[PDB]
Amino acid sequence: TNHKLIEAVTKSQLRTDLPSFRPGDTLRVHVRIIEGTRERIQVFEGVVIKRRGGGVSETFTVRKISSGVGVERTFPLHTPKIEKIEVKRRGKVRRAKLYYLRSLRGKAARIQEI
Amino acid sequence: TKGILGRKIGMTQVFGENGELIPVTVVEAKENVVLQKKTVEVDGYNAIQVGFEDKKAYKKDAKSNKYANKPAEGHAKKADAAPKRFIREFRNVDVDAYEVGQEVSVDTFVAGDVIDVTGVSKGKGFQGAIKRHGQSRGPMSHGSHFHRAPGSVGMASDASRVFKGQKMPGRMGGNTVTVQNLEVVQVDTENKVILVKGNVPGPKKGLVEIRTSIKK
Amino acid sequence: AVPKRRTSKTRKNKRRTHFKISVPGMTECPNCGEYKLSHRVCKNCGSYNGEEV
Amino acid sequence: YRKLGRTSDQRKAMLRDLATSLIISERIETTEARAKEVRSVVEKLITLGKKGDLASRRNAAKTLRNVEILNEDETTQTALQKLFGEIAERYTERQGGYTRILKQGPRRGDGAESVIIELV
Amino acid sequence: MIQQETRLKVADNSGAREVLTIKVLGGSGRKTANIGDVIVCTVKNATPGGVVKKGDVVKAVIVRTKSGVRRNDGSYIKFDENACVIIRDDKGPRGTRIFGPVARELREGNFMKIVSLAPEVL
RNA sequence: UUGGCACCUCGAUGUCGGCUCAUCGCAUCCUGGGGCUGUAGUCGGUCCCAAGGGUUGGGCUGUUCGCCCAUUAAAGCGGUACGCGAGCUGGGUUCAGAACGUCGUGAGACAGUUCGGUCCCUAUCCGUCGUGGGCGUAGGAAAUUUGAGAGGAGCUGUCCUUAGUACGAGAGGACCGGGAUGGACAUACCUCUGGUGUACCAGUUGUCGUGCCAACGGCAUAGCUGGGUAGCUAUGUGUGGACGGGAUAAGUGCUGAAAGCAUCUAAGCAUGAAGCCCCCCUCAAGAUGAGAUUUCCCAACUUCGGUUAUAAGAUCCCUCAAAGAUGAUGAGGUUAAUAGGUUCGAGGUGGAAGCAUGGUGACAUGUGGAGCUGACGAAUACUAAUCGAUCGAAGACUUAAU
Ligand SMILES: [Mg+2]
Ligand SMILES: [Mg+2]
Ligand SMILES: [Mg+2]
Ligand SMILES: [Mg+2]
Ligand SMILES: [Mg+2]
Ligand SMILES: [Mg+2]
Ligand SMILES: [Mg+2]
Ligand SMILES: [Mg+2]
Ligand SMILES: [Mg+2]
Ligand SMILES: [Mg+2]
Ligand SMILES: [Mg+2]
Ligand SMILES: [Mg+2]
Ligand SMILES: [Mg+2]
Ligand SMILES: [Mg+2]
Ligand SMILES: [Mg+2]
Ligand SMILES: [Mg+2]
Ligand SMILES: [Zn+2]
Repeated sequence: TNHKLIEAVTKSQLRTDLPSFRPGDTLRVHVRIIEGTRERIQVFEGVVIKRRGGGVSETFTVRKISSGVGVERTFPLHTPKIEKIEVKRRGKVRRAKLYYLRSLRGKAARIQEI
Repeated sequence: TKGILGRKIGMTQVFGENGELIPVTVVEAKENVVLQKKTVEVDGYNAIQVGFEDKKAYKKDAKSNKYANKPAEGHAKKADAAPKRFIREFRNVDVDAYEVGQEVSVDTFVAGDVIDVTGVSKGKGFQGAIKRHGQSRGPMSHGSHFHRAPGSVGMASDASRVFKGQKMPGRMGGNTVTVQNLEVVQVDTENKVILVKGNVPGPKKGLVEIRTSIKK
Repeated sequence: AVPKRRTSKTRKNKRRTHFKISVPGMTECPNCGEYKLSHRVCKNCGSYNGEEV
Repeated sequence: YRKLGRTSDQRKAMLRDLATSLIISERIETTEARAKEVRSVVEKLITLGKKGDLASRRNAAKTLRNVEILNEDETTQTALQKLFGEIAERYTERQGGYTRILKQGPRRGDGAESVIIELV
Repeated sequence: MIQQETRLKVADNSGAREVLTIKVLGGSGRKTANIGDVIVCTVKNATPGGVVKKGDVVKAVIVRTKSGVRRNDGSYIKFDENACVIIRDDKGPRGTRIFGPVARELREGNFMKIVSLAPEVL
């Protein structure tokens, strides 16, 4: 494990309501925008290109194409800022880090579905 | 004003009340005991001596610092405590609020307390001017034969010497460093740990001293 | 760069103060009684820690 | 891990040679640092032999050298076969610690700390 | 991370297509600018007929960067390109349309008109 | 600075500019404090105090200068062999080649130009930055310490509010005070974002092997390629220059005579700067003035001055890392988790081998988040830290008080 004390003191930070997912899966991440006093949910939908780290430190990255410009959002996997995550599609890929997608566009960047 | 001794466990993070990501250092501060009370009358100044982390009892043919020697065992037994690995004085506390032999629990601090944390920074060994002192390199090309050297060490006939304080290669790190105005994010009395916001000097397992921040 | 002045006999010998070797770290072999290097096999009798090597 | 004054490929090669020689002869004279490195290599090989499965035999084959051992009975076996036969059988009940190092003292030509590393 | 000599796409219809950074504003010795920061720049490429012309020295707000930005919640946003929008002295765009997504940090910068015109604010 | 002189150096004192590293003066560029103003306000002008800190990137040119672009609170002026070539460069310039203009009958020449053109040195001493050993500090030791001294730090923008208020016809637009948030700099640190990651995982080419298939190994930059643990790291994450006290500068005054008035000054009493001394951070008793506190050890023999091996303690040697060039430091040495191994994990990789199934086949699917896995967490004496040895007190005198 990680150091027992670190795990013990960070255990209550961990969320237990997250679905399983893998790089190459398409996610809809419902994110709480708390601008001012008004709070709303903005959905960021894209392919998971990266998952790294462990415990409360774990992060994941999702990539989308917006108005022709690639955008990548990285979240702490356990952030309370995420209302929920939906696994829209399961991808078929051959490696943990899909950095090669950054250089691909259009049909070249499509991920086969499982 | 408060004080305690602990070991640096490592860094992690916690999510704050608004979801802000707070980097934290975990400090394990079990087994703190007030061993001695120093006073202006006896010692010329007021302070509490705190001993941290029980070590093993004296034994005849001890070969490491794991086992207390006879002087240390007598010193701790006078406080009615087990002998301790690290011993430091706190002058910033009110001596009248402590009794010799008393425990100093992590609960002395509360979340939100602003603190100064002192440790010995990580050692780097023998280091050159670029790393040790942050100097600029010479050109890496254009015929240069000056890359990581320290540069001119003086002027000329005036002064025909190098001034004290000249920055030169030498041993780096391993220095006492105080970081001011950190914050106590959390106190876990069951685990005897304090979560301090940010980072503090020293390697993991390093001794750290936490005090109420001097500046206020 | 070269020596600006020769080195006196006195200065040379001061510098050599610490230029020396030490007696090896050696103890009597409990088996054969001859001196051996501590934590090494005894070469006279081939023994170490009460056993033959 | 130590570098032993060699490049990565040379070091890998030397450690395979040393581990195979130790498997064959069951005790070898070498320098202290070399012995301290090869003890780990050899004991991992022993672990593979004790596991005994085909996957473990192939993993071991990655490391051992191709050397023929002539047995007392005029029969021959490879170092890999010796490892997965008699050595593994020998250490079935022992949990680690299949080697020991016995310091001998500096040798003449370069003062290197000569040691013996042997199985068991 | 935008510095002197960095070139950037212009994310608007001002007429400028690509700019070169002349200065990162906001202090002596300031080396790099990121989203929401203003730069002085020169128009290296322009669309025929636009209001802004090649060789104009102008001011622009960075709206997209590859380096991206980190947010107080420990999340990050990064873009595939470096893009900026040419601005007037009152922070309003020189053009009338904005292209491509923009970072929400522009709101805290008070580039409200650019934010409103942006097709997406992330 | 341009010179004058020709006193050191011609058995050599390397010469411009730049780079690296600075350091000092103050005749102050910014920031701080003031007087006067032809100071309404916002801005300014001029003079005084003040050297704590700060005082930018580019275009051209060998350039220094200088002009220009764009910034900034500001883009100070000078000394240090026009600081710094046994620290770097070598573009200019004053060796040999060649050419133009020019001069010369000519050889050649020109503070005219042009293209090209060898920058050596293993640091002895002082000096400086680090790091050990000796002895001293009137017994021998383990820890904790005071702080004589010394070093560090010291900069600043913008915005909000006071207040669209004072002031002003209007335009505009404050002091003082209260908040927020930056630039540059410094420092610690790797949770995050990233870099590296030559004994981690995977893909793949050529060729040679392990007899062949399958599976593997060698070599080709680590063959190449996609990822990547720890550590080391910045461009990443925290923190700092806060709040104050004492005495002052230029100043501003109170009371006050000499000098019936006047007068900040003589006596006396206030006030007053980013500056001085502190506050803050670090080192520090070789501070030979060698300080202090707590605890530990404490006998025999003596030619009775003294000695002795031992005590407390510390080392040799050995296993090591958070430490490290080596010493040193720190974790350990069997009454033991110090390292290796072993077992279980974290993180990484991404679906092993074998077999089965589906395809003519390349392959695909299942078994099965499989297999593997350096440095990170835990456990476990299986291996090695064996047996041993060395060093290390008995406490001088004088006086006073008791
Ligand atoms: Mg440079
Ligand atoms: Mg070079
Ligand atoms: Mg190779
Ligand atoms: Mg001479
Ligand atoms: Mg002056
Ligand atoms: Mg150019
Ligand atoms: Mg000069
Ligand atoms: Mg010189
Ligand atoms: Mg030249
Ligand atoms: Mg010629
Ligand atoms: Mg003629
Ligand atoms: Mg990191
Ligand atoms: Mg990590
Ligand atoms: Mg070959
Ligand atoms: Mg084959
Ligand atoms: Mg060959
Ligand atoms: Zn013997």
